[PDB]
Amino acid sequence: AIAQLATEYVFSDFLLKEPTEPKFKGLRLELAVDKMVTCIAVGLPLLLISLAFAQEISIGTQISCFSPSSFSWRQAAFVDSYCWAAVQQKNSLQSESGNLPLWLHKFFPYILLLFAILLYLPPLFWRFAAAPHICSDLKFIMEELDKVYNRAIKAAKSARDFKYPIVEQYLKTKKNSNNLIIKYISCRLLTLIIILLACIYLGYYFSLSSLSDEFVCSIKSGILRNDSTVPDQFQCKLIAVGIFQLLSVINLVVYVLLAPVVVYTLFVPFRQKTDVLKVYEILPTFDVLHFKSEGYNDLSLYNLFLEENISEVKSYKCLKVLENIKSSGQGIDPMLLLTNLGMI
Amino acid sequence: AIAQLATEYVFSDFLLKEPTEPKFKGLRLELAVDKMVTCIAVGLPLLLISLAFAQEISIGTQISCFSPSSFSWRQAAFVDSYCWAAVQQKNSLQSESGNLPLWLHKFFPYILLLFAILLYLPPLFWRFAAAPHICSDLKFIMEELDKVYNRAIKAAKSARDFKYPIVEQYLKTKKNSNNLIIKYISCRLLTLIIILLACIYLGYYFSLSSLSDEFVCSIKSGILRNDSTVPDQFQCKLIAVGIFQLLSVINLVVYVLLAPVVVYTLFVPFRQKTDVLKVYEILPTFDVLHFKSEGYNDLSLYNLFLEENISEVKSYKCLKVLENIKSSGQGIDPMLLLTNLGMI
Amino acid sequence: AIAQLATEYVFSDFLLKEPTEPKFKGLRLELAVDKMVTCIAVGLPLLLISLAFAQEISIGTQISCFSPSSFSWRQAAFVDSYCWAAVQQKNSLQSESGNLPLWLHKFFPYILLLFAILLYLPPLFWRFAAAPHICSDLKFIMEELDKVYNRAIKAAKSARDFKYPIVEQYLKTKKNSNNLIIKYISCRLLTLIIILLACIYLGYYFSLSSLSDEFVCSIKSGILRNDSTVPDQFQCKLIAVGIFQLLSVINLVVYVLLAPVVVYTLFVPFRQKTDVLKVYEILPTFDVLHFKSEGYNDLSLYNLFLEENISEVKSYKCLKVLENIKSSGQGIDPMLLLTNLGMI
Amino acid sequence: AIAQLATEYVFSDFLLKEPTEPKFKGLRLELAVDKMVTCIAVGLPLLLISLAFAQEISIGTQISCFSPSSFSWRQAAFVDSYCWAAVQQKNSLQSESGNLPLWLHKFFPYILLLFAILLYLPPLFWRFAAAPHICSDLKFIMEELDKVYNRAIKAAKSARDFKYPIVEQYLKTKKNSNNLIIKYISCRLLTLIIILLACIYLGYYFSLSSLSDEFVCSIKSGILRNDSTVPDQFQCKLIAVGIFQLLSVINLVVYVLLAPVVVYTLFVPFRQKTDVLKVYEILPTFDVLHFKSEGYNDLSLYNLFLEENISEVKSYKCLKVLENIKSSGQGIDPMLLLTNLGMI
Ligand SMILES: CC(C)CCC[C@@H](C)[C@H]1CC[C@H]2[C@@H]3CC=C4C[C@@H](O)CC[C@]4(C)[C@H]3CC[C@]12C
Ligand SMILES: CC(C)CCC[C@@H](C)[C@H]1CC[C@H]2[C@@H]3CC=C4C[C@@H](O)CC[C@]4(C)[C@H]3CC[C@]12C
Ligand SMILES: CC(C)CCC[C@@H](C)[C@H]1CC[C@H]2[C@@H]3CC=C4C[C@@H](O)CC[C@]4(C)[C@H]3CC[C@]12C
Ligand SMILES: CC(C)CCC[C@@H](C)[C@H]1CC[C@H]2[C@@H]3CC=C4C[C@@H](O)CC[C@]4(C)[C@H]3CC[C@]12C
Ligand SMILES: CC(C)CCC[C@@H](C)[C@H]1CC[C@H]2[C@@H]3CC=C4C[C@@H](O)CC[C@]4(C)[C@H]3CC[C@]12C
Ligand SMILES: CC(C)CCC[C@@H](C)[C@H]1CC[C@H]2[C@@H]3CC=C4C[C@@H](O)CC[C@]4(C)[C@H]3CC[C@]12C
Ligand SMILES: CC(C)CCC[C@@H](C)[C@H]1CC[C@H]2[C@@H]3CC=C4C[C@@H](O)CC[C@]4(C)[C@H]3CC[C@]12C
Ligand SMILES: CC(C)CCC[C@@H](C)[C@H]1CC[C@H]2[C@@H]3CC=C4C[C@@H](O)CC[C@]4(C)[C@H]3CC[C@]12C
Ligand SMILES: *[C@@H]1O[C@H](CO)[C@@H](O)[C@H](O)[C@H]1NC(C)=O
Ligand SMILES: *[C@@H]1O[C@H](CO)[C@@H](O)[C@H](O)[C@H]1NC(C)=O
Ligand SMILES: *[C@@H]1O[C@H](CO)[C@@H](O)[C@H](O)[C@H]1NC(C)=O
Ligand SMILES: *[C@@H]1O[C@H](CO)[C@@H](O)[C@H](O)[C@H]1NC(C)=O
Repeated sequence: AIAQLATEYVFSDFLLKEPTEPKFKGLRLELAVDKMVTCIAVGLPLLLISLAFAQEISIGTQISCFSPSSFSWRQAAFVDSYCWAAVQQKNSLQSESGNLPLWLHKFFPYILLLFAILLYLPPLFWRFAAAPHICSDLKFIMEELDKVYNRAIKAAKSARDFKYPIVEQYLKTKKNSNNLIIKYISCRLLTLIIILLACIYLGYYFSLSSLSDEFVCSIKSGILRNDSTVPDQFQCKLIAVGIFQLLSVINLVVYVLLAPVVVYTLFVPFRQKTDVLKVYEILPTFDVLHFKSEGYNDLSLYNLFLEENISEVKSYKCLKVLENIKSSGQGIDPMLLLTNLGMI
Repeated sequence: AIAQLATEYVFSDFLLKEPTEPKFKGLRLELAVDKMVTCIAVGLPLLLISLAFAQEISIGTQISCFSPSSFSWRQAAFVDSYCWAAVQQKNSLQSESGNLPLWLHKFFPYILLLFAILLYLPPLFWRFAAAPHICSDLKFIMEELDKVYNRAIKAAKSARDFKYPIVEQYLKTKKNSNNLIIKYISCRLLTLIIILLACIYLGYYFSLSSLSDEFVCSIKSGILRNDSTVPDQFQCKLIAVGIFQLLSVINLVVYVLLAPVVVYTLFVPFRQKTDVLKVYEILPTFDVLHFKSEGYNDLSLYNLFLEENISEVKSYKCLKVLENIKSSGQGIDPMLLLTNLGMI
Repeated sequence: AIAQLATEYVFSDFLLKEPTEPKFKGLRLELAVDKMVTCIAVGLPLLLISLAFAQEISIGTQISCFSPSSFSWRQAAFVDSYCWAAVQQKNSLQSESGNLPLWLHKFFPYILLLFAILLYLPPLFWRFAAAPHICSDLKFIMEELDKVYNRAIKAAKSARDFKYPIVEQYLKTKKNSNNLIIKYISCRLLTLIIILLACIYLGYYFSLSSLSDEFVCSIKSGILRNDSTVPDQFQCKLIAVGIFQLLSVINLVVYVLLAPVVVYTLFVPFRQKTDVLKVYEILPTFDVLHFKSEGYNDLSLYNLFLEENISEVKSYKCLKVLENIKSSGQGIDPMLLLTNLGMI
Repeated sequence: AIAQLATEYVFSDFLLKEPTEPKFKGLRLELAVDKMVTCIAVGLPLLLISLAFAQEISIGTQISCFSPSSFSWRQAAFVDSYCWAAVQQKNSLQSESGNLPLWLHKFFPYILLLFAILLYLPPLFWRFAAAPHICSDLKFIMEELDKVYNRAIKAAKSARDFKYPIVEQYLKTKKNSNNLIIKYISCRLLTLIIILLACIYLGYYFSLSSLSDEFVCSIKSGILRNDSTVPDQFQCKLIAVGIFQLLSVINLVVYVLLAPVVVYTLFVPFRQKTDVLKVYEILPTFDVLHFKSEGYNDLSLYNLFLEENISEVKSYKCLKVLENIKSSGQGIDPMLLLTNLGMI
């Protein structure tokens, strides 16, 4: 039913499932905006496919040819099925709009499924190629941040009663390499191109005259070519073509609204803001150097992933509340850190 | 069946599922009133869609055109399907009420699903954008309250046998920022606007003459335009239009009753009452300062979320019972706190 | 529905399920490229089979013979079923394209299923014959790497405050044996041959005239051979043949794009690059000798499997970050290793 | 659907499920070749049964008798059902090929299911009679091997810083008894005989003229015997007989390819090679005596089961890597064993 389709595709965790494995425990591995874009671009065409053939919106068979009254039920069924299979056969049918509109009307669900698959492909390539590496690197970075926070609080407590910046060096090294950012931009660009092509196709499909679904059909090949009792042609109409056009314009609207989001996603350096690591600069055990901005490198992408999935880090949360309290400046950062006692 | 739909949509945890993740363990992340509003506004139109096409209420096909007796079954089926697809084609049909009523009668389930999706969108935006931040902040606040309660009871026990207000400073800082409250008000306002538009549409749909479902249909395009055996027109009726109007007025009543709730929700400062933190003011380790009221800021929203999901805090429950006992004044707050022995 | 099939076969973990057993905990046991190739080559033909007979794309029965009007419904049904069963019987039918096109049109789903099974066979043979051995060997290798890393860090810590290369000897011994690599190459080659044969078949099927689906059928055997009221022949058409050809060309395109991937897979020594063990050469407890390249031996395959599933090793990750930091050369490898404190 | 059947029967763990009980944790209890043979011989005929009546390959009803035009739909249905039930009644029908072909055409699914059940019977008898005993014995043997390995490594460590061969005596005793091997050979031989009988039946079924499915049917018993309006006979055809023959030849090919595998399985002593226990002979605590070869006794079968499910033993894996390293001979077996430190 329509409501069942809605529950499956919008109100359920459709493509929102976290990786089912212990390797990525709590790691999104995909930005929220990218996940939203993929979920829409994939589950919208599927939802429209399901809707267009819902038991309520669908009168019945997808084509009716209006055989003569003399024709029996199965003769008329032969006519309808023959014309359905003959939309491909150009000789059989003669339609003013041509044969491409008939092809599109017959295979619209296939085309929507193709667009959905093509849009799901780049996210899958990301999740299967560049996701494990970033997951491992980000897990190491979070562990290092937790360890340095613990060491700093232990030092502060000892004072009240190595020291090498490994994480900073690793981030600096990531500043050079750009394979991950190149893959990310390539997959986003392919998604954008697929969306644009889908918009072109949907606009063309919705621009039809709405009468191209009606085509003339001739079961006059073979032994029936010279038969007399059979009329030279029939009036066939492809039902649900109006529904297809409505859903196609809906998908076109959604995709044109979505494309600016993908373009904004492509410009990762601009998105790289609100320095996540700036909060850690007040730790004595952490060097006061952010050095993450203004670069078409994997460093900006790692900064984005950190700003996305750093809320799960207790040390980061503690430092964030310390920073927020520092806005008033009533107290002292080391005193607040010592009082917090948030090792684990 | 009707009962199955009821069990799925009203008697089950439809959209009442808690976040399936360890990050939010026991945190609602959504006020009870907001959750009720979203659940109604989403699962009502879906329930009505399912009901309108239930196997019992539905006689059968959604349109019947009453072809002549001479017409065969599949000729009549062609007529019915053609008219169903031609509700869009204005030239084919001539109805007194126009063609918009026919469009609405055909696509009412789609319109209800659209309203449900549009009403579910703002809650989803909230849960995916502003929910993680408030979850982390509120978890930190609850942990701080538990820790300060434990410290105060330990101090009392030591007396019988830092001290910095970090949580108060954090709340004071939240008094300034307003991004969360702005997002909350924006999503509530969008929900209200969607509800009002849905009410307008449902009132228009229910105000129809009830005879607009009957339209005249002409299969007279193409080779059949000059055919003689076919009548110039047919009498088609869109079945289930009365059911659609009944369910639409039901949804209109529900939404007009719900809109005052959304308006009341918009005025969060008025809702900010029954100070949750007032109970903690009797703790020696906690400063006697509430400072949370009369502000279009995130502080009021945090106060609401606390008053919502603070019952899970054992320290808060203990302080609440101490406060309630203090109404009589027979005993002493520190003595009762020491006797409680409710560290964990 | 079409969307359900898509969810099952592309958006779900179809053939992507990890081995359901404690023996292989986190071990892929199959390279990512090989898994992708198998998943495509298997779940594409199945998806096309499901699509070709979807409730929306399918008009109805797969063959209609257009019995005379005098014929009753069940007489026409007998004609259609007889011709469906007589596509095999060459005498009954006379078609210009022959009888092989009719066989193919009738049994296309069977042929796609056969290709899917034949393509799934070599992966299954691998997973049931050569997977347990490589799993055990690789688990031992990872355990040895973890143990040597722990020993080296313990030695470094002791200095700050046996020694036999068992793993290197085992890898060197693997350099000689080649049964695993021979099995891998044989299964890949069989997969490639099956893909090529499938491409040949699909090209032949798509090269048909598109009118071979229309064949002449004669129910004139037995008592009906000399019957007069029955016409000497009927015009039968195999519906969905156009859909079969469309999906067959789609599968042909996918398989021709996939075959280069399989050919590249066959050349494992070229794939053996980015020495995984090179990072471990900086450990005092590990001998400085890689000795893994330029060989049609199981050593290259083991190197590939290591480069695939070594990210799960904490010691390997730590050594990798040490290597990446060494690019700048600011610090010292032993000092960084001591500071890391990543025993477990 | 066809793809669903494929997923259930070839791509899923059909009859590949490990024993669902804690008694056999990780013990196959069935050789890989035997499991493959059983899985094929059982799930192939079931798959063919499902395929032959798939919603796509099946035109409709399994028999059509071509009643006269004067006959009504339910008169024709009576004719078809009567002939379907009268394939057994020899007097009613007169077919050139006889009545056995009609029996076979009607009950082919039953015959395939019978063959599948008969082939599944011997494996079930094994798993319910001789599997628990071998499971217990093999678990004891693995535990003894682990214990002796632990004792030997402990002795080596003590030197660096009872002694009775219980397992060897148990294996020697198993050398005498042969009940398990006799049961194994009997079940394999019964499986082979069932496969041969199935091949005979399938060859006979596929050797039919392909026109035996067409039989003459006479509804002329009872009050209708002397009725005039009813024709003396009808032309009935059993649909799907061609599909049955195709699938039967497929099953015949599979079974003839499989029978050599079963014959090779029967010769267990030849399969008994690559002495698993030879690796343990280098342990000081283990006597240097294999004494397992060249015997129609349970010892060879136990050797096969060990070679199958010994990879799960850490001590065996360690000894195997020690053996492989000994190929070069660079080091010493006791030194390598001491350095390994693989007690558990
Ligand atoms: C997804 C991508 C590939 C879709 C590409 C656009 C498709 C949907 C449409 C939009 C405009 C279309 C073209 C418009 C006009 C003509 C001229 C005609 O004489 C032949 C077909 C041809 C050349 C059409 C082919 C298909 C076409 C290119
Ligand atoms: C992503 C955005 C830009 C998509 C907007 C849809 C655009 C591309 C659509 C809307 C209307 C469409 C046009 C409608 C009609 C025709 C006439 C036909 O003979 C050739 C294609 C052509 C000229 C179409 C080309 C594509 C088109 C311009
Ligand atoms: C969800 C929102 C967009 C719904 C908006 C209201 C819809 C349901 C209805 C209510 C009143 C309607 C209008 C009433 C009268 C007319 C005048 C007529 O000559 C053209 C249509 C037009 C202009 C209608 C368009 C659709 C309309 C605006
Ligand atoms: C949220 C609350 C206010 C909704 C209450 C429903 C109201 C808005 C409904 C109920 C009856 C409706 C009217 C019924 C009939 C017509 C005549 C038509 O030619 C134009 C629209 C118009 C004038 C409708 C406008 C909307 C309407 C006034
Ligand atoms: C999967 C593998 C086995 C498929 C092999 C190719 C199949 C699909 C096709 C492609 C070309 C075909 C051949 C083309 C021409 C002829 C000549 C004709 O007089 C008899 C059939 C015969 C000999 C065909 C047999 C089937 C054939 C070989
Ligand atoms: C893997 C790649 C190479 C596959 C590409 C498809 C090729 C092999 C296909 C496409 C068109 C096909 C041809 C189409 C028509 C005929 C005529 C027929 O009488 C014999 C087979 C023959 C000659 C086919 C042989 C195979 C063919 C050449
Ligand atoms: C599974 C086992 C039992 C199958 C045994 C073979 C079956 C399928 C077939 C193969 C050959 C067949 C026989 C061939 C010829 C005749 C002679 C005829 O006048 C009576 C039936 C009889 C005697 C057939 C009986 C059934 C038969 C034995
Ligand atoms: C396991 C292997 C050997 C099976 C190979 C199938 C063999 C046994 C099949 C293939 C063709 C079959 C023959 C086909 C036709 C007839 C004629 C009939 O009047 C008696 C049975 C008889 C003589 C069949 C006996 C069995 C048969 C020889
Ligand atoms: C049909 O009859 C015409 C008469 O002109 C003839 O040309 C044609 O070949 C016939 N077709 C068939 C299929 O017999
Ligand atoms: C139908 O016949 C009329 C007669 O006036 C003619 O004008 C019209 O073009 C014909 N239509 C078709 C589709 O042939
Ligand atoms: C049909 O009648 C013809 C007349 O020539 C005869 O040859 C043939 O044998 C008959 N067929 C049957 C099945 O009785
Ligand atoms: C049918 O009529 C015949 C006439 O010869 C007679 O012999 C036979 O008994 C009748 N059968 C029945 C069932 O009445």
